[PDB]
Amino acid sequence: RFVVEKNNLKVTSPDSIKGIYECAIGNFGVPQYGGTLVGTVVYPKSNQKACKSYSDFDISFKSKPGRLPTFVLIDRGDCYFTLKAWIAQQAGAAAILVADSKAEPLITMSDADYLQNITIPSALITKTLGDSIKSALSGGDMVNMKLDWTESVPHPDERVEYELWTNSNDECGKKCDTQIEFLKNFKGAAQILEKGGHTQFTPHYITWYCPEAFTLSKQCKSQCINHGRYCAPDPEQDFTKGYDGKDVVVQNLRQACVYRVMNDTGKPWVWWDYVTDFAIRCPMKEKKYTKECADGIIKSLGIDLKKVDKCIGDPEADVENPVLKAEQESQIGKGSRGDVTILPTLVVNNRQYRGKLEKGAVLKAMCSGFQESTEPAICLTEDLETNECLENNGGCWQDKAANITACRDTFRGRLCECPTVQGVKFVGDGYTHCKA
Amino acid sequence: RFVVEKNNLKVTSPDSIKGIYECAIGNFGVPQYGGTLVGTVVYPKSNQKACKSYSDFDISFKSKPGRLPTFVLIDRGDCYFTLKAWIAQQAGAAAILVADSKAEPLITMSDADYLQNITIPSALITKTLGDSIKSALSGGDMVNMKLDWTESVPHPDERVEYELWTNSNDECGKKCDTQIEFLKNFKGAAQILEKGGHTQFTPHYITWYCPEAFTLSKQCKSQCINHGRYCAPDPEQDFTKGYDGKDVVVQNLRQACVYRVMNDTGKPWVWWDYVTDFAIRCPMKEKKYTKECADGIIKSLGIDLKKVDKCIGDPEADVENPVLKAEQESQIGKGSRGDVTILPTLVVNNRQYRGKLEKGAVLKAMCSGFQESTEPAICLTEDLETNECLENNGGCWQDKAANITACRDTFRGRLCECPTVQGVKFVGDGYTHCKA
Amino acid sequence: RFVVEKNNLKVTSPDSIKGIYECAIGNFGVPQYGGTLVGTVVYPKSNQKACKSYSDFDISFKSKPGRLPTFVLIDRGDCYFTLKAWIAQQAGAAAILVADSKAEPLITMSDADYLQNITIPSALITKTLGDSIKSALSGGDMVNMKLDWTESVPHPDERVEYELWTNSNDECGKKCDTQIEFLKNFKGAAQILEKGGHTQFTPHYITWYCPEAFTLSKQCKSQCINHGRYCAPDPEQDFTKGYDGKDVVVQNLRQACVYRVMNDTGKPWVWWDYVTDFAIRCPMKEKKYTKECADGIIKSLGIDLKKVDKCIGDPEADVENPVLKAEQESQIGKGSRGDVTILPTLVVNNRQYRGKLEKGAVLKAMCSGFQESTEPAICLTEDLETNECLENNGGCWQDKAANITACRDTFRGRLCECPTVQGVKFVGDGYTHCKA
Ligand SMILES: *[C@@H]1O[C@H](CO)[C@@H](O[C@@H]2O[C@H](CO)[C@@H](O[C@@H]3O[C@H](CO)[C@@H](O)[C@H](O[C@H]4O[C@H](CO)[C@@H](O)[C@H](O)[C@@H]4O)[C@@H]3O)[C@H](O)[C@H]2NC(C)=O)[C@H](O)[C@H]1NC(C)=O
Ligand SMILES: *[C@@H]1O[C@H](CO)[C@@H](O[C@@H]2O[C@H](CO)[C@@H](O[C@@H]3O[C@H](CO)[C@@H](O)[C@H](O[C@H]4O[C@H](CO)[C@@H](O)[C@H](O)[C@@H]4O)[C@@H]3O)[C@H](O)[C@H]2NC(C)=O)[C@H](O)[C@H]1NC(C)=O
Ligand SMILES: *[C@@H]1O[C@H](CO)[C@@H](O[C@@H]2O[C@H](CO)[C@@H](O[C@@H]3O[C@H](CO)[C@@H](O)[C@H](O[C@H]4O[C@H](CO)[C@@H](O)[C@H](O)[C@@H]4O)[C@@H]3O)[C@H](O)[C@H]2NC(C)=O)[C@H](O)[C@H]1NC(C)=O
Ligand SMILES: *[C@@H]1O[C@H](CO)[C@@H](O)[C@H](O)[C@H]1NC(C)=O
Ligand SMILES: *[C@@H]1O[C@H](CO)[C@@H](O)[C@H](O)[C@H]1NC(C)=O
Ligand SMILES: *[C@@H]1O[C@H](CO)[C@@H](O)[C@H](O)[C@H]1NC(C)=O
Ligand SMILES: *[C@@H]1O[C@H](CO)[C@@H](O)[C@H](O)[C@H]1NC(C)=O
Ligand SMILES: *[C@@H]1O[C@H](CO)[C@@H](O)[C@H](O)[C@H]1NC(C)=O
Ligand SMILES: *[C@@H]1O[C@H](CO)[C@@H](O)[C@H](O)[C@H]1NC(C)=O
Repeated sequence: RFVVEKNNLKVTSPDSIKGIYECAIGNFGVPQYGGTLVGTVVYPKSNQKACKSYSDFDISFKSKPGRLPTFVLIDRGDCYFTLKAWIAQQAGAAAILVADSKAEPLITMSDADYLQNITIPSALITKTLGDSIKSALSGGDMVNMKLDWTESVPHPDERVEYELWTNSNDECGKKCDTQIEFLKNFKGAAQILEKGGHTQFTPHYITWYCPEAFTLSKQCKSQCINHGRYCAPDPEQDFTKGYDGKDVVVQNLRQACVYRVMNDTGKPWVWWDYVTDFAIRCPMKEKKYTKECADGIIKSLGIDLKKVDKCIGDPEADVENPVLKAEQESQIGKGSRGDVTILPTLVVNNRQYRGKLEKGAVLKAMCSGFQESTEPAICLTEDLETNECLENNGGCWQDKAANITACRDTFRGRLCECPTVQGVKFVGDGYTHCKA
Repeated sequence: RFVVEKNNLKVTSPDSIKGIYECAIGNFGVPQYGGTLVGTVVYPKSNQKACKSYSDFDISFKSKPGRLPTFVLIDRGDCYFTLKAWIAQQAGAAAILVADSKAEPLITMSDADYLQNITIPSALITKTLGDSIKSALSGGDMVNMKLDWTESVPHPDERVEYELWTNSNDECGKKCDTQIEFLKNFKGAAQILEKGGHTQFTPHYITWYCPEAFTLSKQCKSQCINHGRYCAPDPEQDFTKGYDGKDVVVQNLRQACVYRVMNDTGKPWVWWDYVTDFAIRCPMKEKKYTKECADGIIKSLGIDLKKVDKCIGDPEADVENPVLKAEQESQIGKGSRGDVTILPTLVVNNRQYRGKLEKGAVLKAMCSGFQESTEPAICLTEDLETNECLENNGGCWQDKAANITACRDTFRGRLCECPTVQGVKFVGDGYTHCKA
Repeated sequence: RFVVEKNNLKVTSPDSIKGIYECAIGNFGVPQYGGTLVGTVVYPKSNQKACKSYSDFDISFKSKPGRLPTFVLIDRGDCYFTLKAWIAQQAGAAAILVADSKAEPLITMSDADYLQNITIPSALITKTLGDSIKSALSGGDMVNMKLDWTESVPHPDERVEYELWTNSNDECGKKCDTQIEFLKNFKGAAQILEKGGHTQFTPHYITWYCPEAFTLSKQCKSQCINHGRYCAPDPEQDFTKGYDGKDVVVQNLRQACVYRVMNDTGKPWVWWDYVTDFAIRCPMKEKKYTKECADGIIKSLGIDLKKVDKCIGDPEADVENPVLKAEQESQIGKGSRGDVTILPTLVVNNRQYRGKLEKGAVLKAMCSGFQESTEPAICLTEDLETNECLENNGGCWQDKAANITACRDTFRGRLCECPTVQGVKFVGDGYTHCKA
């Protein structure tokens, strides 16, 4: 239960042992915010194991004004680490320093008890560093130290998982427009949530297969790919002028593949910047609902296109697409979640969501899974901007000769709107170009 | 308990019965957000009434990957509708389709029970449409359908009612200024609240009558109208230079009448745009506290002036004004509310309000009447703008030759401030004109 | 339990007793928001002491439409004031008027009981004014009055106290930058909190003393002042190029002294404007981390410099600094708070704070000490701007010949950024000058 950090521990005196040394800071007993604790150390005579209370041996630390905090050197073993910190904190100790009797610097080894009151930092030091202090304290030399935990303490091992089911269609009416306005408004929140490790978002899509009585029929050719293995209704429903379901299944699988690629590289928030820019740059009315326009966004955001077209695979082949198969399989009820039948469905913590699609409504439902003192900044009724403008200018237009870019980070996420220079509203096509 | 919607139901196959048909979607079991559910239908052999559990007859629906959802055709009668949906949802059904044995398409007919877990959509179809499916399922033809509830589910039948008591005076000190800053700041919130059906606001005003010992005295002539039937103190209290109480009673009755007219047409939020623009365009210091200036706002906002001057009636006649009589009557304690004596008094859900006049304080008090999963967007710590700019340009100045208007929708509501074009701050009188 | 206010009470009739008179409005029974209550008075025959229920003597006040509210004249004594208001409110009275039988106008004299339902205003009037009404009611003359409590009811006697421990160093890494971004972001919230009397903030700083074995050593000369009585580690830790701990102890003591001076004059929020402008105008990289640059901020904000340099005293003398002694003493555990060892430590209501340093996180922790219906505007999820721009232009640059200033009040507090005029972004050194 100790995370190893090298630059955290530093010794100021004695000068013979001065320097930076590695230590394994504890997960509990330290504050979330980063900081610094400077103090001296004391090695007790009795109860060096800290397995019993220090009041029995009449050992107190008695912090006084102007005095350096009293770090305690504890011999590892005979009792749990959390109990050692509790005994020292009762005596008034500022922090504990456990020296493992084992020589391995990497070894780092419970039940929910009354340990939340522990507020003193804990650390595990190498046996070499521990015995170096024991010798300095026996010679009459003070050992003054500095401890910089510094880490904001992410603790994102168990967070909130939300899965959204959407469609890339934009002409089906107000239902499709409500989702786009939601994705554009929720992008800024979801990005900072995933960047802070507070959320794990997985976008999902819905496809069906051609029935056996309709196999090779004309309706199965217009709405389905991979020989009728993955389907979707026609957007316009006119068919003669509509884009047909195939183009929808392709762009859905493309957006799913953009997530499959970015999730492996460690940037799933890029999926949000892709689907929002997809609705802005590649519409169906302008006939820009093509693969060429979609690949332009993939290139503008630095997304790897080879990994995407490989994830997509053959659009027309009797083989099965692994992502669309995993998506149709993801629709089946996996325990308490139940089956996913509705098209705009959101599932938070493996239980579905029926409230309104408002951003604040979705947020208020997600902040219920978080515990107190761990709620993110966004959850605590605080509004913040994104930070995508700093890399590749967010994939927005830019003129370095004038220190002027089309990128702008907002609460809705990065937006590549043409900038206004000297009062002149530049009119251009967002990132592709901008001109007065 | 079913709302009738025509375009919601559509049949894709068989082609002999394809088309859009009317259906009565259920109030419960459907999500608030709008969406689409595409699936096929199944007519059970036993328990067609859905009055008993399907596990007794060993009937399950067994949803599988890639399979269309399983709509169920239930014969109406012998049990309640909510119990039919509960039995099907246990078997894994996606939605139920009740076919009324009665031939009337309009007939649509409990106690609070464990029905909140019902999350499958419910619908009532005509007996013609129901028997058309029974014949298609007996011939061996699949019936694939699409159901678009789509409605955001307003459910505004029982909402929050708040009544505010104000005065149009603007020179009585800081007390009158605190109300105007409140009305200007709360306008944007109250408008979106009433537009979404979440609130019913009624503005109220306070008037007294001349005592019998003071009848026809000079003080009763300055402060009272309708031969001393409705009164108000002098604003300035100097009388010689003050506007006298009569002008206050007239403008109060005028603002009340603006609400009486707009409430009948279905736009009570216009009262907010009127009283805020009244404090901006018709002040007492500029001597614009006249009927002419007030009628200009009535014309700018498209308010019907005939219905207002009829509601006002004769300002000086021994007859009684019905609105001011209903207002003086509205002051009397009608149950738990008690009498309304304080001038800036707010009553929410027929119980008064003592907290501070801050917008967030008034909001937090109103969001207590709303239930969870039904709180409006404004209540859920989300800040949004209004939408009055789209009609008549909100009654603000506009130059179509430059695509430039003086209207601006904000969180405080529509505001007719002069726009800034090309860096040049146009200086003008708001809506009346604007010029660089 | 009555606050004396002169202009609150005014009499309209009879004309022989008309005028403004002093009265002692009650702390309870009145609303927080300011307003006005106009009504007539009634002196009961029996139970003039209001010590028994009015239903026994069959005395009711019976408010009717158009009728003036019924103020009650109660003789002081024989029972508590709160019980008198409760008896009158049951009879339907609008407000009570207690006339002290004692002739002193200043005398104004419990356990938590069921008195929260009391919503009628209460007031204590002089015996002269009380007997003047008794004579007017015996002669058959109506006494019409007006009562303007008006006060927002601050009640800031017992509020939230938060103490923050910071350091003026800006090159120690990200730990020092996290604090500055926090102080810049929290400045706007903390200022409005202290201005409304809702918070008492005391900034604190951490210093140590030179050990006896290190007295007069070179390391004690670089990090410590007053002959090694107050210390701090070197910022850069290089010493050869670092500013040395002495400069840090001096600027910390200077910032503490700026608070010690401003707290006595009644403007502790100026400390926030000082430390934020200190990080903007006097950095260490530009070598502006000098006393001269720091005194410029003291002069720009109108802070009294004599009281600051006196609080600082002799930077190098064997005497002890009273503020730094009170600061080192403030570090010791004073009850439930415990010792303060961590450098960025915040203590709210004498109990420490472990959550993240986010503004919303700190706010949510502070709003827990406030009771309901008394939470400030900032606490109730409402965002507001400051009001420092109105005095000395917030100590920002200004050009009166163009109505253009560099001051701007925001949610982060006053900021002296160069203004943009006619689209031209003026580039200057904030307040010191600004030019296109
Ligand atoms: C996006 O990429 C992330 C990369 O982190 C990925 O998250 C990872 O998912 C895997 C698979 O779900 C998680 O591994 C699971 O972790 C726990 C803890 O051990 C176990 O419950 C799981 O065991 C399963 O797999 C075992 C295989 O040995 C089986 O024996 C067992 O029966 C279970 O089936 C499983 O190991 C992993 O913890 C996360 N990691 C993080 C950091 O979240 C995510 O799934 C990717 N998403 C998509 C949509 O591709
Ligand atoms: C602004 O206009 C709206 C228009 O909707 C208006 O709201 C309506 O007010 C009326 C009158 O208060 C409401 O009707 C009431 O509804 C319930 C349900 O039936 C009943 O409690 C009431 O019965 C009363 O009236 C009966 C007359 O037959 C009496 O027999 C009975 O004893 C009661 O006195 C009454 O019918 C109506 O429901 C609302 N409608 C909506 C949609 O809110 C509002 O009052 C107008 N406001 C102003 C200030 O003019
Ligand atoms: C900033 O200036 C403000 C000015 O208001 C100042 O707040 C005041 O602090 C003093 C000292 O802490 C408070 O006085 C205390 O009040 C209560 C109520 O009576 C008592 O608990 C305290 O008694 C102490 O002092 C007595 C001296 O006679 C002793 O007999 C007793 O044992 C206690 O030690 C004490 O009187 C005062 O109430 C506040 N006032 C306000 C309005 O807050 C604040 O301390 C200054 N801060 C700094 C950092 O300089
Ligand atoms: C310990 O933390 C718990 C949290 O449940 C709290 O109730 C308790 O008062 C704390 N006790 C001490 C001594 O800090
Ligand atoms: C361009 O703008 C960036 C972003 O602030 C800034 O760091 C950089 O110095 C600027 N370059 C110029 C003004 O030449
Ligand atoms: C049904 O809803 C209630 C709401 O009170 C909830 O407590 C319960 O867990 C739900 N049960 C199921 C099976 O969904
Ligand atoms: C005027 O502005 C409106 C509002 O955006 C826009 O719809 C319209 O096309 C504009 N007309 C022009 C630029 O001629
Ligand atoms: C009095 O106030 C209390 C607050 O605890 C409330 O519960 C109660 O209903 C109120 N009673 C009346 C009669 O207003
Ligand atoms: C300067 O600006 C102030 C702040 O609004 C204003 O009160 C004043 O009238 C202005 N003076 C001018 C425009 O001469």
